[PDB]
Amino acid sequence: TRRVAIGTDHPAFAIHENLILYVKEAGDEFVPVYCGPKTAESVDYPDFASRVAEMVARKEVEFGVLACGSGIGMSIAANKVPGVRAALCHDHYTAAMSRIHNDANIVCVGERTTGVEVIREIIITFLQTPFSGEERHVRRIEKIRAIEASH
Amino acid sequence: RRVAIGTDHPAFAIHENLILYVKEAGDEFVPVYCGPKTAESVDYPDFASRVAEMVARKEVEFGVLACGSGIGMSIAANKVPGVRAALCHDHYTAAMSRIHNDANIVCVGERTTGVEVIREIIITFLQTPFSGEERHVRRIEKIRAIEASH
Amino acid sequence: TRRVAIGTDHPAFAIHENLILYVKEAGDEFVPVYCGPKTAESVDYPDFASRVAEMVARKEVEFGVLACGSGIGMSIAANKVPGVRAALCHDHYTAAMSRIHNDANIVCVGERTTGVEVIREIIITFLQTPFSGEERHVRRIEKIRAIEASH
Amino acid sequence: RRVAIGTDHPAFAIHENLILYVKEAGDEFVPVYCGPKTAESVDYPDFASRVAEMVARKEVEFGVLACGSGIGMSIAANKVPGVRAALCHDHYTAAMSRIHNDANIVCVGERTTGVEVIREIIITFLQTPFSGEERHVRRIEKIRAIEASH
Repeated sequence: TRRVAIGTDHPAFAIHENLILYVKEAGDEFVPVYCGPKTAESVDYPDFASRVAEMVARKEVEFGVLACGSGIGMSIAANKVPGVRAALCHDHYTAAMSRIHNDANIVCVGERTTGVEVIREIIITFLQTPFSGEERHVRRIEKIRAIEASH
Repeated sequence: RRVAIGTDHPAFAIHENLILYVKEAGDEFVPVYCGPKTAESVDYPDFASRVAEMVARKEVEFGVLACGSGIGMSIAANKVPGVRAALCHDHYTAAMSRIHNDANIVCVGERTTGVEVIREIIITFLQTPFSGEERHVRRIEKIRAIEASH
Repeated sequence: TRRVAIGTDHPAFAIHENLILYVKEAGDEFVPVYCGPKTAESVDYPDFASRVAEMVARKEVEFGVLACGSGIGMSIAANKVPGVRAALCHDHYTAAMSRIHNDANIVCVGERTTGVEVIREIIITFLQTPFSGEERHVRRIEKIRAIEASH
Repeated sequence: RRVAIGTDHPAFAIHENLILYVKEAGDEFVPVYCGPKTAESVDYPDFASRVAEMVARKEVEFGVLACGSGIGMSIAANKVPGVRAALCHDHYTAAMSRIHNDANIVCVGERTTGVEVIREIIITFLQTPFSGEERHVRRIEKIRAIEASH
């Protein structure tokens, strides 16, 4: 099976149950591992982005799902972890392309920007869409790794 | 207020659009074009890296990056310490990336988002100031600490 | 002041309070007139679209706000009423342009597609943005009226 | 399965794109182009009306309409009895317009939505069938009753 770590900030916690469900809906082979806040209390998105991102980078899980108001902060923070390719997605097309082109391992969504049924579609599309494997994409992904190494 | 612009090959089609949209944001905004000179095939991480390093070094205040979806641009740019690159798809995301995240690079998808919405995104990104709020400052500092820890 | 009638279907009823608030946020001159379901009970979107659309067409109110899952059914149903120009909006740009170009009098939104903070921005933008008045737009709007008259 | 296509002048730029995207949906899908023959200025309601009447008459099964935002297209087309025109901005809206509303016309914004998302919208619209569900049938009939009452 394929483990999928999930994290949110405080307001996106409203939909953490949704996110668990949508991971499961992508197929029986996907196992949600919830790592978000246990409560509605105030938190800082970078702490939860880091947590999920580290799990992905250390390969404890295959994929990450991160949600906050816009998804923007989650995508910035998560990408700061070497080995992470986190994609802010807003529709089916970006969800699919992040996998096909970028072999993205983390999907980020905005709970105050994107309606829940579109978030559902984003998560399912992201999990089900395979990486293309094509020459140019592999080269570009390796160049991103090169950038990490240079810092 | 200098603004470095980069694209890949497909998005090169709108590089003159992006230069124009930066100027439309105000007389003080100065575009510095760093993308491909031709329509020939290039790799997005190279141009992401060029723009991102300029922002990180403090050579320009802002960056603008375009490719098909904007996704690879935002991933590659964020690998540079000091960069906070925001993939925006509308006015709301453009504004909030500045207000919440003090984003210094805006990424757009030329194949996903129409040019008139791209225009709105770039103008909003440049014109909208960072809120300076306590919580945002703290969280931005936490991102910097994630960079440092790696 | 400027009266703004509001209608939803059953699931979008979850945010009817939001919609009332956002109308008020556009300015003190905008008065929300709630005409949606009073309860979470099952309803048919055309009945509520019609209700708000008729109010706009008879000029009892200046503007309408309609919400359902996607906003699509509301825009179809509302446009069936002569005198109504109902715009399905998904962002700030479409909200502004519907006013500038089409002098739209009803804004439709999808509660399951568009996040609430973007719905907020759509409603404020739609109410605050004036119709341009330009020659070509007036001609085109009159042509839409011509289409109504021919049926 | 015939599909009538109309645009205004700016969206005329992608009229060959739309023809191609209709064909990509399947061999059975036949585009019938009814938009402007040149880039010269026209009024969107005229082309909306042409396509919409064809759908209403049962001359074609589906219509595709493009302009800057798609908004005027969806308003004008819906003025024709029997038309259910859906302004779509993504895969989800394209699919749901068919599943819930049995939409017969798809409207897109050439200045708001990128061409690759437009491609996805048109293919999804044509390939996705109406659910036939009881509630949807009833609500669609209620729309027809609103037409009749006017």
